[PDB]
Amino acid sequence: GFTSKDTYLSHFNPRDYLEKYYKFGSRHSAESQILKHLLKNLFKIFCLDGVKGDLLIDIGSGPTIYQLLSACESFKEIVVTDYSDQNLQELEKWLKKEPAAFDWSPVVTYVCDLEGNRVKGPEKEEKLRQAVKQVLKCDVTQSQPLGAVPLPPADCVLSTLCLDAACPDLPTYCRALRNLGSLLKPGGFLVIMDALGREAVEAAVKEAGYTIEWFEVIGLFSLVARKL
Amino acid sequence: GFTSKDTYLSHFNPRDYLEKYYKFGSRHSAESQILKHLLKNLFKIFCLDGVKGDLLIDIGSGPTIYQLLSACESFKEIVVTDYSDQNLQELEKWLKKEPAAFDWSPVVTYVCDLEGNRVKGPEKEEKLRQAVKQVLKCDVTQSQPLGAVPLPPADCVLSTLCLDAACPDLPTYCRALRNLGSLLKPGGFLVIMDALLGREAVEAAVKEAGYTIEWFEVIEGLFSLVARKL
Amino acid sequence: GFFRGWPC
Amino acid sequence: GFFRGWPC
Amino acid sequence: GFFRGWPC
Repeated sequence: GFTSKDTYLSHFNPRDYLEKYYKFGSRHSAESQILKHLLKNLFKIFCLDGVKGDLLIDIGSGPTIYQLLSACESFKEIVVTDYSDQNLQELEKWLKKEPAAFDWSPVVTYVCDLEGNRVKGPEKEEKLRQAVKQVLKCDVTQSQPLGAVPLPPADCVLSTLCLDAACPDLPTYCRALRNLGSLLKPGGFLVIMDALGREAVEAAVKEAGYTIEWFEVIGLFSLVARKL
Repeated sequence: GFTSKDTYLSHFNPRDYLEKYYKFGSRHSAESQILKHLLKNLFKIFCLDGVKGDLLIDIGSGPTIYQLLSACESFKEIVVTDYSDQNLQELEKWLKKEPAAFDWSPVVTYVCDLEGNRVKGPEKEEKLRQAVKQVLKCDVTQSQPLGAVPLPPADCVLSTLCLDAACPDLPTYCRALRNLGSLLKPGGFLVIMDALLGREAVEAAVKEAGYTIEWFEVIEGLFSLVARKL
Repeated sequence: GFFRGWPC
Repeated sequence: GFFRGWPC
Repeated sequence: GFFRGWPC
């Protein structure tokens, strides 16, 4: 079903080391730029376009909170989810503000900048932590991706860079999109940001039971759709 | 008697992902300050303090070449070594200007500017590439650490951040240094840059291993030293 | 499993 | 370059 | 194995 060979059962290798400590200049500019663009986009989508409401569920959060920073200004509660328990544990270190946690400061600062500096870093981290109520295992191959955990239907489901992490074939992707629908209220928003064939993604989202409102290249794409 | 559990047998973990892709900073970050200083000291040593010769051996090169950039100014031949073949593959791949090689151009260029900004990156990379003729296994646990390869005796042994990567005990470190002595002419230089085994132990170990310290500087701390084999 | 996401 | 990142 | 250096 999936083509990516990069998992937490891979062994660390010399290129991983090099990329942690010696990756500078053009390769790393590109990453900062790609990430700045996503952040702007989520700012657009959540703070400017009025994608808002009571409950947002992030599907495939990874060990990452950058994708929630603007969302927490528009959603009273956020639920973070991922299949991998190791990812969940990394997120938890940060939510419970443990000192072994990863330092998100310069990403937090950059989002406060995008929001007209209404707020300083720590206040922002506090708003996010207060907004995240649950950290849950999710399995999108199942009709109920959250298992025996019952949530009211969400106003929005967000999913970031999952196609790029796993390289699923199309049907696998289409069926996961459908299974996610089960978490979403009718008319609720689906917001996807991922790596890009444009029409293949489009057809998968339609077939999964959604109407596309907006699609944009920023090949990194961004897409807002609505649950039928 | 090693303490470090960071190896190529370790699994990639989520924190590894974070560090590769979601770390950002400025030239004033701690991490960047350390690398700034390493590069400054290697420049000072091989370009300003007189450490030069025909042949230098880098012991524990990992997959890395930044530690040789100033060194190729002062040495005709460089030999790069590491225990792990996987590190060796990164080095070979760069030395052969293969397109899968890591891109060091930003560090190369920085080093050019530090040296009395003259040279542009491509010439520096060429000179280093001309300088290295051999990429080899090393095991400093053995009295003949390059094994059966015959090498003329060398004018300098270099080793950077091997304590930091392995966390050996004092006796293991000692033995390693004494075995490196075998590769070096009488009076040849040993150059070490590493992290803190504290100051007195590092000195004691270098003395006992059979070397006289001429320079030792400290800045959790990053040290740098130059010594000669007796 | 993947760095983010399915079983892997 | 020697840092991340205005790039070096 | 170590990132640079001994058997690990």
